[PDB]
Amino acid sequence: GRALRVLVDMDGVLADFEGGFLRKFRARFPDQPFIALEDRRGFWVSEQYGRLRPGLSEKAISIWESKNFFFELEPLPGAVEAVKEMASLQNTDVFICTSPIKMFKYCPYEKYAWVEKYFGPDFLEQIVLTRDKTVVSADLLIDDRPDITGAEPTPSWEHVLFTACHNQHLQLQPPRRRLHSWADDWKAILDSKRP
Ligand SMILES: O=c1ccn([C@@H]2CCC[C@H]2OCP(=O)(O)O)c(=O)[nH]1
Ligand SMILES: [Mg+2]
Repeated sequence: GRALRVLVDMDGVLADFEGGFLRKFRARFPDQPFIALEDRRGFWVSEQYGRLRPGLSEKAISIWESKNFFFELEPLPGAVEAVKEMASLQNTDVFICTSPIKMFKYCPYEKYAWVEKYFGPDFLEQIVLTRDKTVVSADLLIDDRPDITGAEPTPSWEHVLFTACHNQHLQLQPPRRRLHSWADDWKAILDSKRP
């Protein structure tokens, strides 16, 4: 029968972008104020830093534009083990669906390298790098960004919101749902979309 197709985001879902950012920001800019993860609000880190002090948006951006930022992100707890299990399930196809930053010198390369490191060379064929996730067809999209838009007004996937510091207080419109962490019951979410 037909395979269930699941798209899994990278930053904020597999890879700890928020924690990696804060640690490197504090190391490079010890002089400057920062935003603790419990105080993060709004998807874009740079926009919140940009309200906090003039110049700080540009300093924030410079952290993720730096060589080795993406490569050195730690996996979120349980993320690698869950996605490996998910990809092994019968009648289930898993793709990693992630976006590059605007400055493209390191980020695409390092994202491939990161997937090779944690999932192996054979998983590289499961990567989709795109700024528009709405044009990728699937049953499910697991992603930390609350509002996902693009060229396709009616995407085929159901978006399941993955909890992150910046979204944890958001009330969503029914019938939208969440995956709270990789410890939460992702298999039930997948099962709800099967034939
Ligand atoms: O504040 C930020 C800035 C950038 N990012 C992601 C890192 C790579 C590109 C950007 O992708 C956001 P996506 O299109 O929602 O996957 C974030 O996840 N948060
Ligand atoms: Mg994300």
